[PDB]
Amino acid sequence: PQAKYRHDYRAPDYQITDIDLTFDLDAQKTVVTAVSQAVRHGASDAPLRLNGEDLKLVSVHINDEPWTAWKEEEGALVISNLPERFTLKIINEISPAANTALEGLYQSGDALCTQCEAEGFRHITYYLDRPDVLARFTTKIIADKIKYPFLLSNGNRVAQGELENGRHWVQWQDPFPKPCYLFALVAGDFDVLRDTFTTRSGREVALELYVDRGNLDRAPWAMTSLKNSMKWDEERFGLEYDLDIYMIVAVDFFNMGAMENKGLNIFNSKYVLARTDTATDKDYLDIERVIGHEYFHNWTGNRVTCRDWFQLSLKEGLTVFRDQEFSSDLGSRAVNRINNVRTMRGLQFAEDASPMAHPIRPDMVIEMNNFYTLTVYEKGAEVIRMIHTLLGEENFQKGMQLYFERHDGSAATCDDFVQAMEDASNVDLSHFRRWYSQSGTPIVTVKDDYNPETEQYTLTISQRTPATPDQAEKQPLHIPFAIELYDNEGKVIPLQKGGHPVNSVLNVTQAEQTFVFDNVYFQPVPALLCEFSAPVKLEYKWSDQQLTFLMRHARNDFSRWDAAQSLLATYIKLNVARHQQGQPLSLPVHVADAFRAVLLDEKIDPALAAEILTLPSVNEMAELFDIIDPIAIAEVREALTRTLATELADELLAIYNANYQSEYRVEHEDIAKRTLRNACLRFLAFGETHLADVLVSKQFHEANNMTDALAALSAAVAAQLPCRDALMQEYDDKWHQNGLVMDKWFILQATSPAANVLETVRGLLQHRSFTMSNPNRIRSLIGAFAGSNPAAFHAEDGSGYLFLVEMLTDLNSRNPQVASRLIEPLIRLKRYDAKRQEKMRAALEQLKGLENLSGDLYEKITKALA
Ligand SMILES: CC(C)C[C@H](N)C(=O)O
Ligand code: NA
Ligand code: NA
Ligand code: NA
Ligand code: NA
Ligand code: NA
Ligand code: NA
Ligand code: NA
Ligand code: NA
Ligand code: NA
Ligand code: NA
Ligand code: NA
Ligand SMILES: [Zn+2]
Repeated sequence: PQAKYRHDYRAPDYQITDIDLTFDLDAQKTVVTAVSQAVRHGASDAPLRLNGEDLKLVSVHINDEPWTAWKEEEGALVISNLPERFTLKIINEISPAANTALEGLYQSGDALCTQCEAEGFRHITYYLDRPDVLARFTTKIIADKIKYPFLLSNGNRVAQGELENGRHWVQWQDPFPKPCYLFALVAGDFDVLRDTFTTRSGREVALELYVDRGNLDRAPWAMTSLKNSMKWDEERFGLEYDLDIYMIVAVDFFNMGAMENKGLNIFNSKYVLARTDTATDKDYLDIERVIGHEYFHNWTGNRVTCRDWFQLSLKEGLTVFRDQEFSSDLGSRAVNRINNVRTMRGLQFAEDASPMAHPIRPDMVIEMNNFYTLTVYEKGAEVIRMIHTLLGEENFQKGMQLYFERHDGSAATCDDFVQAMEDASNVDLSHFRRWYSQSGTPIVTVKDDYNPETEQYTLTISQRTPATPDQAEKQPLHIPFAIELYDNEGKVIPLQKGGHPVNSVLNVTQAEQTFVFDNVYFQPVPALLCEFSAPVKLEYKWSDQQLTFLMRHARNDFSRWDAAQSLLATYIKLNVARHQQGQPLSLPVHVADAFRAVLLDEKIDPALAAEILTLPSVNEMAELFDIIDPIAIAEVREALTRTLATELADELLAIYNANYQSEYRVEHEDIAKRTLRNACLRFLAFGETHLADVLVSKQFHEANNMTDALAALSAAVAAQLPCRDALMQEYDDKWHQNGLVMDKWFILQATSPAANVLETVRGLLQHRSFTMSNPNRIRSLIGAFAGSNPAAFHAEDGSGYLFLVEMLTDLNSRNPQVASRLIEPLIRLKRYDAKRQEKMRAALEQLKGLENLSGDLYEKITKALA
């Protein structure tokens, strides 16, 4: 399979302006009739090249003439000798029931639904399946009325009828031209929650959430979140919904999270269905963010779309930024920022050091479904947030306004967005653009000097990005480097130079530069890279007491968290080295005292406290190291938890009890208390066994909501408490019928520290709630094992690698997109020791030799083995 390259982009030889689709729907055999109005832009001798995958072509007509001048080739229908303007008619057949890959038109339980992004429409009919071809769609759906009483596509209903033999039909029209990735069709029998939103200017919008029969009890929060998203986009961005109906359909079988199809979003049910006994606080907040995300795409993605798939971050980075801002404005901004930082440093940094490393605007792609990445999404959003930091809110919004004014109704590029920001604000972003074309994480090194004679403080800041496997050449970036300087009482020292204020966002644009500050009356403690102002590794030689000082005094909640992370990082590293030498955990008394102070500080927001008291994950720990020892990291994490549980026992219990709440509410103050209480519970679980067992068992049994029940269950598993097996069985007996709820349980099994975890996981492949046919189940059992239990995955006998090989051998054929997500832990082999590396390479070579290796896997495997 051949790579495609960004620099090869060329405007299409033909456009399609309007397409009329008819589907004669049936799960075994669906007949598609597609009538397109086309226009030639290129040379008169250029053929029309249509994409198509696994279609059975029935006929081809041009202006109602059966056509002879065409050929099928691999992935294509090539049509020659055309007029300049014509009507193309294609008839073809497809088979939804055979579609295990869940790309194109497929079955989800008894429903039929589509997934077209990135290149799935070509699995439905022969088309210009490229996002710079925007057309007006009309869609007629004909189906069995009993089996498919709801027939939905984008837009509004324009026609409806009933036929003989139990069939009926509905035709839809969407007035906005769209690329075909935004096409959707759904057919099935649903319960429908109906509501309304009235936009600021008075447009009335019918809101319709479609869920499987019997799930209406789990729909209101998603509907509430949709209305919250619509109000927020109006208040913050000045954007209103542009159509008359907003449909969301929740489907159980879905490879990703959710999809912004215009007026007809299709969601993984995981990001729709919640009630207090089935869903945790984190599930509620994920629903809210994903509902918001897809909604936000209506402007950033749909009204302005992507010229080509290399521009994916134009919509994904921007829309992630918007979802984060939405979450942050409605909820705790500090907690949102902390968690987005944890993702960046712990999961995205690892990708940017991997064989799959790419810039946020990639240059080369084999399979575009492989580039729906942490880099494109999360690092993309950090790049947008850097623009926001450089411009300020008002200028950023002027940029958004200029972007839409220029590009509304068109497919645009990352560069067009940057230019809009630059033009609206008059901030020069020429150098800044390199963030789009350069991969890897910059390392920023800071040294300081305080001169008491002149009362000047000097920061010497250097940057470099290490070469990555994709790019041998790197240059300095325009790094917005936010600082704050604290005096000995914890007060901010005004930044100034030569008698004028200096902006606290430093423009670090060179390999090395110095910044000098005047009137610095006390040696400062710096807060550096404030609110993670650029997506960089910071190297500054902090003393422990500078960090604990920041934990007590820093003005932004984020900086207090971050200082705690820097303090812990030193001792994590220490103790991994010690583990390798067979020595037990060592931690200074003063480090423990810093965490005790957080627990007893009444002035700290409990949301902030909870996050300081949540240890970095094993993924975040791994990025502290050049070579990862995943067993040492897992055992050090557990030992640190046990040490703090012992040293802080009485305080932990006291805070645990003080944050008890009898009423459950999905409200941010309540969520914050509960997060703190359950952070305390995690340590208490790892304390003296009898007390731990009683506390955990009681919380599980008395919980009035899934957040509390799961936090108890998860603690019983992590600490291997006596009550564990009984609680796990109780959960299974109560919830086995509910796949979303069982996913939590599969995660706990897959991430268990028990010595026989792999044997248990393999056994769970036959569990009543597990199926290889369902991406959520795969993720929750297999994916959690490979990706979230790196200790067991990287077991020295190589058993974790062999297990993943077997699963991937199945999934390569069944569902290559899911396969490719699951292979990611194996392609990190160069971060591990020689003996692991050998075993991981042997596993990759086995997969490389699969019959019918998917392009999705081929791309990753060949990068990994290079
Ligand atoms: C591949 C698609 C399901 C991704 C979707 N456009 C998103 O917003 O994440
Ligand atoms: Na198939
Ligand atoms: Na067009
Ligand atoms: Na009707
Ligand atoms: Na298109
Ligand atoms: Na907020
Ligand atoms: Na492809
Ligand atoms: Na410029
Ligand atoms: Na110094
Ligand atoms: Na220093
Ligand atoms: Na350091
Ligand atoms: Na099963
Ligand atoms: Zn998106």
